[PDB]
Amino acid sequence: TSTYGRYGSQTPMYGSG
Amino acid sequence: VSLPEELNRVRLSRHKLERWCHMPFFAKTVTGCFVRIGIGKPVYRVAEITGVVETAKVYQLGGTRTNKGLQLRHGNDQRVFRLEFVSNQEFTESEFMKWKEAMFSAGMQLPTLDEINKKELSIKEALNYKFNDQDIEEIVKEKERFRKAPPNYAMKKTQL
Amino acid sequence: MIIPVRCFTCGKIVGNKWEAYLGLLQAEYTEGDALDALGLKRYCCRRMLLAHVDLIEKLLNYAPLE
Amino acid sequence: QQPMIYICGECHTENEIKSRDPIRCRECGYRIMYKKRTKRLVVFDAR
Ligand SMILES: [Zn+2]
Ligand SMILES: [Zn+2]
Repeated sequence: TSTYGRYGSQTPMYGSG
Repeated sequence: VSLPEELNRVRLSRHKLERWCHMPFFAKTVTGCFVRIGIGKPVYRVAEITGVVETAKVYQLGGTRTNKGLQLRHGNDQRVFRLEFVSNQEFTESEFMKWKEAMFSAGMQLPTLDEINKKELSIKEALNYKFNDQDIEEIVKEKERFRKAPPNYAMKKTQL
Repeated sequence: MIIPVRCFTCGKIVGNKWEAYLGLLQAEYTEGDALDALGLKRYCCRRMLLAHVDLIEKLLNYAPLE
Repeated sequence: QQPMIYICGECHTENEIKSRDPIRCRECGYRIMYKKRTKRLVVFDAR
């Protein structure tokens, strides 16, 4: 249960905002 | 230090930072590791953790929600960041070389292998830290500070 | 607590008629008419609708989360 | 690696409570919490 990443969950960017 | 495999050990992923959103000794246990903060197209830039700051903008990260940023710095360029942009990918060879070049250009002496080896154990010993002191109160207080009250099964208690 | 699936005496399926029974009673049909409208000749099966208490509603009122 | 997970009383949120630790939720702060269903083969005979 350290990091159940399995990739990820769509990481947002800085400049995108 | 010149390998990415040994540098990825202290890489604070996005899943591990969710268990220290309100744990004390944050500035002492986090200041030292590296994160793969996303700039944005798929290029990344590793930066050093100088300290901790609280931003005036509140955002939700999956289940929990915090308003603490991360004062990072990549050689010379520094600015405010957030824990939601950090990615779970490891330091690739290109990003590793880019970080090395940035460090050599800025002049900041690269960390030592023994320093990284003795610092990586900090997260390990902090993960298995027993909550015997009186920190649960502060944790719940900091949580409820931002978590609105009505949600959800405590409506009657709130009304009373 | 919840409408049975069949009649204890006969065995006819009745769980698929509680909603139709409530709808027929709410429209205008009385119980004696809605029963034979659904199709419950034997009196042994009409009790499953005339006497069934619906406590699952009170049970759901105690929602766990949210 | 089973830290023993519990479910809060009123919040219905998951919490990781280890031995020699207080029984409280990560948020709000209650003193009630239930366990989670086992992972065994709960098999029944619709009889
Ligand atoms: Zn019958
Ligand atoms: Zn609690």
